[PDB]
Amino acid sequence: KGVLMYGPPGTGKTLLARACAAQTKATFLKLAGPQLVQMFIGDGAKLVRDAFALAKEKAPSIIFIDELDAIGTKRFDSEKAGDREVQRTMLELLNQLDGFQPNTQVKVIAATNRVDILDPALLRSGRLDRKIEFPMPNEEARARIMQIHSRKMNVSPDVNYEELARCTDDFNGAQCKAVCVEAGMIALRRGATELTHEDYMEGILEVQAKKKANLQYYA
Amino acid sequence: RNDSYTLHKILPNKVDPLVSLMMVEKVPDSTYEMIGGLDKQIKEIKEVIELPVKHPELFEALGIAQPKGVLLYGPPGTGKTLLARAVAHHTDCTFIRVSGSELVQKFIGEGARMVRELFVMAREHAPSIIFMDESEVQRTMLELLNQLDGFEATKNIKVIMATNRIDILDSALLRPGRIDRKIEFPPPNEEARLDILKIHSRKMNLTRGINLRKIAELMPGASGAEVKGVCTEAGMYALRERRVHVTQEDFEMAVAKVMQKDSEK
Amino acid sequence: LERIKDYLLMEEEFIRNQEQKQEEERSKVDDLRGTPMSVGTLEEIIDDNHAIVSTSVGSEHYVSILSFVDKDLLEPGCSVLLNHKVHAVIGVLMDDTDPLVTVMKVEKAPQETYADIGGLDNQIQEIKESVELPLTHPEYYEEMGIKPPKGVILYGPPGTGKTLLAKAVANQTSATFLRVVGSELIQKYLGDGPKLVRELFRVAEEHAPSIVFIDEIDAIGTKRYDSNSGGEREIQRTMLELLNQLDGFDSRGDVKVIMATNRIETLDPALIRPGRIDRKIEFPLPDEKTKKRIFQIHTSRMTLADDVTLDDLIMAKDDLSGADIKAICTEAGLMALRERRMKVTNEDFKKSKENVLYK
Amino acid sequence: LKVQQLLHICSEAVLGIALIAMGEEIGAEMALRTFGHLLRYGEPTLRRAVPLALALISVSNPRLNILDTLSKFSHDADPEVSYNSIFAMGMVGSGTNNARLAAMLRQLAQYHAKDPNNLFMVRLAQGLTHLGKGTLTLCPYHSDRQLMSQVAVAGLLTVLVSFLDVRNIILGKSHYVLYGLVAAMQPRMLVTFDEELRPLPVSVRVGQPVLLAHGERAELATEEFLPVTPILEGFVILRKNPNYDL
Amino acid sequence: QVEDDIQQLLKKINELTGIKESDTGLLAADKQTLQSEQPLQVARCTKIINADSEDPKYIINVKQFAKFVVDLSDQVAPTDIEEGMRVGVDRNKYQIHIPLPPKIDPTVTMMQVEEKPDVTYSDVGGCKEQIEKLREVVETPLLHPERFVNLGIEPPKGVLLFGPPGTGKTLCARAVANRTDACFIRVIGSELVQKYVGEGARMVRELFEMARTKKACLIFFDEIDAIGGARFDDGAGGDNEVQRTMLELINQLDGFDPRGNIKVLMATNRPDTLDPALMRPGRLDRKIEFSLPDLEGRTHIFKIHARSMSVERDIRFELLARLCPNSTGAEIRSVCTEAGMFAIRARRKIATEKDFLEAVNKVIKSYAKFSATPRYMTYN
Ligand SMILES: Nc1ncnc2c1ncn2[C@@H]1O[C@H](COP(=O)(O)OP(=O)(O)O)[C@@H](O)[C@H]1O
Ligand SMILES: Nc1ncnc2c1ncn2[C@@H]1O[C@H](COP(=O)(O)OP(=O)(O)O)[C@@H](O)[C@H]1O
Ligand SMILES: Nc1ncnc2c1ncn2[C@@H]1O[C@H](COP(=O)(O)OP(=O)(O)O)[C@@H](O)[C@H]1O
Ligand SMILES: Nc1ncnc2c1ncn2[C@@H]1O[C@H](COP(=O)(O)OP(=O)(O)O)[C@@H](O)[C@H]1O
Repeated sequence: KGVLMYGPPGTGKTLLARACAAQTKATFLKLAGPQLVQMFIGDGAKLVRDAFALAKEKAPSIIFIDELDAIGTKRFDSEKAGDREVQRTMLELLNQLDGFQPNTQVKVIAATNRVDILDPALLRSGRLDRKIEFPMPNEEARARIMQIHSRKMNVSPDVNYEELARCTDDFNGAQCKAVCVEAGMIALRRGATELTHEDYMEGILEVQAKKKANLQYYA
Repeated sequence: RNDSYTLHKILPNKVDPLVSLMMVEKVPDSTYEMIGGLDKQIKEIKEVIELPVKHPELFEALGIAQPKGVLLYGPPGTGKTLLARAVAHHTDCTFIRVSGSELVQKFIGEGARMVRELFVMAREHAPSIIFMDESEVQRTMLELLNQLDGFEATKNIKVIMATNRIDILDSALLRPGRIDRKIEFPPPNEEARLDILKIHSRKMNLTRGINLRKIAELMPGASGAEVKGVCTEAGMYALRERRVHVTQEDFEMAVAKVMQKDSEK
Repeated sequence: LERIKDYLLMEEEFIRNQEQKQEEERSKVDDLRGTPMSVGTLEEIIDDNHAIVSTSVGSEHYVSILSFVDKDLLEPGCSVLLNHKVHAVIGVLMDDTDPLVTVMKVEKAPQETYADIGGLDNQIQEIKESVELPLTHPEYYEEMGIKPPKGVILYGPPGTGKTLLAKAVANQTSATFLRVVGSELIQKYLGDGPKLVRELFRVAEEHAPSIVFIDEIDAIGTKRYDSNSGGEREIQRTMLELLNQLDGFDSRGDVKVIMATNRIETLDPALIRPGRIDRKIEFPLPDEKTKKRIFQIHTSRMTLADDVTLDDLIMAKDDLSGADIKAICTEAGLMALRERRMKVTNEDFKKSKENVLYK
Repeated sequence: LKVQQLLHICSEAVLGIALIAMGEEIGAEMALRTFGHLLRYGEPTLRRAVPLALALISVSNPRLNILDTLSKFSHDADPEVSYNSIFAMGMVGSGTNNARLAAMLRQLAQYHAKDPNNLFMVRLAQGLTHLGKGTLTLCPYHSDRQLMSQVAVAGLLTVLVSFLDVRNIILGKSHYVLYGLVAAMQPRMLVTFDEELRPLPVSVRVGQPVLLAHGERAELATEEFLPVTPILEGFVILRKNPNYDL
Repeated sequence: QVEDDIQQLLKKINELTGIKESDTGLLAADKQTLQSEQPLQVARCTKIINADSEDPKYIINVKQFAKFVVDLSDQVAPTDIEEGMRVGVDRNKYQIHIPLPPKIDPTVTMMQVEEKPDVTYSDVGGCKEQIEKLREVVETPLLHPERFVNLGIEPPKGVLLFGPPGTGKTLCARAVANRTDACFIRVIGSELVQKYVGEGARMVRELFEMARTKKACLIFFDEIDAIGGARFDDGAGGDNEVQRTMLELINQLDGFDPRGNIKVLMATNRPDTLDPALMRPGRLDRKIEFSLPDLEGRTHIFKIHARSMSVERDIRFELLARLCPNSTGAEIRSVCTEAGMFAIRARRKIATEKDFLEAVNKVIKSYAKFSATPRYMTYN
C-alpha cells in the first residue's frame, strides 16, 4: 500500500514523483501537505476526502504528497493550546488510507526531508508499506548527475567528471547541479564557447559556499 | 423610513456602552456606612481622591501636582473594593472595573488592540475612578499610569489598583512617585470585626441577648468577607431549625462552620 | 500705501474664492445617486471606472463610479458609496476616525517645559539638536549635506528623567506626538505584534512629520506575559517588525524615533545599531547640583517653608534620582493638607523622605 | 487661466490644455500629475494632443506614470495613439529621456516594428529617442539666464497646429513640420565657462559627467564654483578664488 | 513690494476674470456614461464549480448564495471559461454574462512597491563582489535574456544575502528594485505569520500567484528569519505554524511544477537559523556574503557618504577608515553625520579632521558597548 520517501533534502525525490507522473499513465495525483492545512475547521478533512474520492473515481491514481510534515507531526497532549487541525486532518487522512473500509485503487506516495516528526501512525506498514531511503549519492552517481546537467550546455574535451566528482564533499544531488549551474554562469563570463574543467572547479569553488578566506596563512 | 431609508424619527435612549460594561462587571454598589474598620484608609482615600476632586484648587493652591493613582494592599477579603466603590459611589464619579474579560472588550472597546480605549470612556464620564483586581494586571495599570503622567491631557481620573502582597507587584510600579498614596489594609481584629460583625448581622433578623464581641473573640484570622459567612450561616442554621429569629447559639456554631471552611482549603 | 492695495488685493481674492444649469447639474449629480445609497468595500479595480466591490452581506457587484470624484482617490479594499440598485459606486468615502490615530496621537499639550528639567543639559542639547532642532531651524543640514539624527535612545535607572524629555519636547514641539508603549506592543493574539507596529508607524507616516515615541522598549523582552502566544518566538518577530519598520526599504521619511529604556542590555542590537537608533543618550542620577535645580524647581512652586534647606534633602538620600525628590516634595503636600497647613515644615519632608524613600 | 479657465470652458477645445503643457512649470505641479489624466480623456483630440503637449512638460516636468500608460493605450481605442505612443515617446523622450522619463526610453528601446509605419514611426521615435545623442532639454530659458525667451515660445503652438491640423485629417499629408521646435531646442546643458570667455578649459564640481569644461553637459546644477550674476542651476560661467584662482 | 504689488493685482485679474465667463456658461463626461451605463449592468460574481458537455450548461456556486447550474453568456466560447474562475453572472437571469480574473486578496497587492526606492549602485560602495554576482541573479537574466540561451543554461533563479546588521543588504534590495525594471515584490516575513491556522499558505501563493501572471518579477524576503528558518519539533508544537509557512514557501519555491520567472532575494542577519530546504540550491543558489569593510572599501564608503556634504577637502578619509577596523558601513555613516552636530555645535560650515576623529572616537568607541556587530558576526 503506497511508499514513503525520506532522506537528505537535495538527493532527489520530487523527480521520482515527476518520473512517475510522466510514466505512470495513471491519473497523477500531486498534492502539497501545506494545502491540506486550512482555517475553516473542516477544510483539511473535507479536502482529503475530496481528494481521496476524486482518485477513487479515476482508477488508477498516484497521489503525491510533498513533505508529509506539513500535515505530518506527532500529536502531543498539552493543556493551554495545541494543533487540532493538522492533527485531525492527519487523523482524517489516517482514517482514509486505512481504517474502516479498505482500498487498493489508489497509490499514495509521500516524501519528507525528515522522517522523524511524522507521527507513528502514518508509517506503520499498512499506511505506507515501503520505507525508502534517498541517500546522498557517492561519486560516480555524482559523476552521473553532473553529466545530466552537463549534457545540454556546450562543453569541450577536458572535464574529468570523476575529479569534480571526487572533489565534491557530501553534496546532495542539486548541489552538483548548482555547481553545474554556477560553472555555466562562470563559463559565460569570458563568454567562452563551451565550458571547461576550471569552470567546474569554480562551480565547486562557489557551489560550496565556504566564506571568504584570509586563512591564507595555513601551511 | 424602511424603503426610503431616510430617518423616520429618532427613537429614545441608546443604552450606552460604558454603562453596559459596568452592568456586566456587577461590582457591589457599596455605600460607606457599611465597612467599619476602614477610615484611616478612607481618610487617606479622601485625601488622595475626595479632596483632590472636590477642590483641586487645594493642591493646586498649595503648588503640588495632584495625584492620579492609588494602591491598596492587604489580606484578600477584608474590604478593599468597597473603599474603591464607596468613595467612587460617594464621589459621584464613574467607577470602572477593567479586568480582562473578553465580554467587556466586545462591549466597550471594539477590540481595538490595547487598553487605551478604556480611557476614552473614562474621560467621557470623567470624574471616574478606574479600579482593577488581582502579572498581566500590573501592565494593564502601568500603561494607564503613563497616560496620566503629564501626558494625556484632561484630568479627574484615579486608577485604584488594589491587590495583595505588595511584594508581588513589579518594581517599575514602585518608583517612589507613581502610586501616589500607598495605603495598606489591616487584618480585622475584635473591634473592626465587631463593627463589621454588627453591620452584617444588622441585615438579618437578630434577636436579643446577642453578644457579638464573644463571637469575634472566638474569631481569629478572619476578614471582611469571612464574618459575612458566619452571619449567613447563623441565619442558615436558624432557617433549618424552622425559627425566624436567630439567637446567639446559632452564631456560635457558624463560627466553627465558617472556621471549618477557614480551616478548609 | 501699496499695503492697502495689497490688502484689498488679498480681499478681492477672498471674494472670487467665495464666489465659487449647474443647480440641475448638481441636482443631476444628486439625482444620479439614490436616496438612500449603500456602503460597500473596495476589492479589485479596473480602468473601466468599475471593479468588484465587497459587502458585509457580500454581494460583490461590478460597478462604475458616478464620475466627478475619482477611483484613484481610493485603494482596493475600501468602503465606497454604492447605490442600492447595482451597488453602483456613487463616489469615494473618508476612512472614518479610526480608533488607532486617536489613542496614539497626543493632541493637548504635554505640560512641563525645557526649563523644568533641573540637572540635565548636554542630554538636552543632544536630543533637541538631533530632533527638535532639525524640525524647527532645519536649514543647516541642508548645507552640510548631513541629515538628522535618525532615531534616539534614552536609558538609565528608573527616574533619570527620560520621560521628562519626551514630555519636555512635546511641550514646545510642533509635530504629531505618537505615544506608543512596547508593553502595549505585546497583545494576546498571534501575528498581532506586526499590526500594531505597522499601524503606529503607518499612522505616523500619514500624519506626516511626527515623533514616534517608545517608552520601555525593554518591556518587549524583559517580559513574558501569561496570555500570549507564541511565548517568545512571537515577541522576537514583533521586534523584527519594529526593527524592520523602524529601518529599511520604502523610505521612512520624517518619522523621528524616541525610545525610553532603563536597561539597555536587553535590547536587540538590531534596534540599537545606528541607522535605526543613532544618538544614544544617558540619564545620570543627579548628584549635588542637578538635584538642587530639581529640588528648587519642585519646591519653588509651592509654599515651601523658607526655613528648611533643600540641601538637607539633597545630601540626604544616597543616589536618589529626580523622582524620589519629587515624591518628598509632594509628601509634604499631603502632610500639609493633613494637619491643615498652607505651608509645610521640616518633619513633613522628613516623614516624606522616611515615608517614601526608606519605605 | 489654463485649468480654472479651460476646466470651466470645457465643461461649459480638445486641444485646450494642449497649449497648457506649454508655459509649463505647471507641467510638474499639474501637467505631470494631471497631464496624464488629461491624456486619459477618451477624446482622441486630447489623446492626440496631450502626448504632444507633454513634450515641453517632459523637458520641464515630464513623468513616468502615463509613460507606460501610453504603451497600454497604444492600441487601446486607436493605432494612431500607438502611432503617437511610439512617436510621442520619441517626442517627450527625444530631449527628456531617462531620469524623469526612464519608463519612456525603455519602451521605445523595446519599440522596434510590428508595422513598417510603426517601424517608420519607431525609427522616427528611436531617432527622436537618440535625438541629440539622447541628451537634450526643452526650456523657454536656456541655462540659468533668468529670462523668458519668446523665440522658442513662438516655435511651439506653431508645432501644435501643424501636427494638430493634419492629424485631425488623415495620417500625415507631410512630415516636414517635425523640426519647428528646434528654434529653441537645447541639449541637456550646463554651459560652464572661463574668466576670459571664448571656449577654453575651465571646470566645475562633479557632474554625473566630470568637472565640466566650457559648455560640458549636465542639467540643473548647483555647483561649488560661482557664476557672475545670480548663481543658479544651468549655465554658469566660472571665476575662482584669488588665492585659489583659476 | 512694487514687484509684489504687481504680483497681487495680476492674480486678482484672473480672479476677477474667472468669475466673468463663469456667469456666462451657466455632468456629461459621466452623467451620459453614468446614465449610459445606468441602462448597463451589475452581475453578481460567481465561482464556477465546472462545466459539462454534449452541450454546455456551466455549473457554479456564486458566494453568499449557492450553486446554480446555469447558462453562460453567448459572447464567451465554451473554452475561455476554465474551472476555478471567478466569472460574472447576469444577476437575475443567473447566466454567465462575462469572465474575469483571480483573486489575490488585499494583502498581496498591498505590497507590490508601486514606487521605487532611490538607491543606485553609487551608494553601494565597497561591494564590487557582492553586487557583481547579484547583478547576475537579478539584473542580467531580467534584461539581456539572450546569452543564457545562446549557451543554454539557467541563472541563480534565487539568491541569498546575509551578514551582520549594517552591511547594506536592504540597499541592494533597494538598489535592485531601483535600476531593475521587473516587478519588485517587497514581502517581509513579519507579514507572513498571522493569527488563524493555515493563513500564510495563502500569502506565498498569492505571492507566487501574482508573481506568475507577471513574467520577470523579483520576490524579495527581508528578515526571512521571521517567516521560518528552523524545523524544531517536540511536545509543544510551537514554531509549527511558521514552519509550514516555510514549507509552503519551500514547496512552491522549488518543488514540483516549475515556478517561472520569479527570481528570489532573501535578506538575513542570521543566515545560520535557516532550513536546509531554503538553503539548498534550486531554491537558494547564489549565496552572497556582505563583509564588514576592510580598508579600500570603507574609504569608498566614507567618500560615498561624505561625498555629498560640505567637508574639509584637506582631511583624507583614509586616516579615519584606518581607525575603523570592523565597523559596518552604517556606523561610518554616524560619523559623517556626526561631525554635522559638532560642525554645527560651534558655528561652522566645514568640518575638520578632528571633527571626524572625534566622531570616529565619539561614535565608534563610545557606541561600542552596543555595536552588536560582533555578536551578530557569529550569527547569534
Ligand atoms: N539523482 C539525481 N539526478 C539528477 N538530479 C537530482 C538527483 N537527485 C536530486 N536531484 C536534484 O534535486 C532537485 C529536486 O530536489 P528534491 O530532492 O526533490 O527536493 P526535496 O527532496 O526536498 O523534495 C532536482 O532539481 C534535481 O536536479
Ligand atoms: N471592613 C469591612 N466591613 C464589612 N464588610 C467587609 C469589610 N471588608 C470586606 N467586607 C466584605 O467583603 C465583601 C467584598 O470583599 P472585598 O473586600 O471586595 O474583596 P477583597 O478582600 O478582595 O477586597 C463585601 O461583601 C463585604 O461584606
Ligand atoms: N530632574 C528632574 N527634573 C524634572 N522632573 C523630574 C526629574 N527627575 C524626575 N522627574 C519626574 O519624575 C518622573 C520620572 O520619569 P522618567 O524620567 O521617565 O523615569 P523612567 O524613565 O524610569 O520612567 C518624570 O515624570 C519627571 O516629571
Ligand atoms: N557598503 C555600503 N555602502 C553604502 N551604504 C552602506 C554600506 N554598508 C552599510 N550601509 C548603510 O547602512 C545601512 C545598513 O542597512 P542594512 O544592512 O540593510 O540593515 P540590516 O542589516 O538591518 O538589514 C544601509 O541603510 C546603508 O545605507
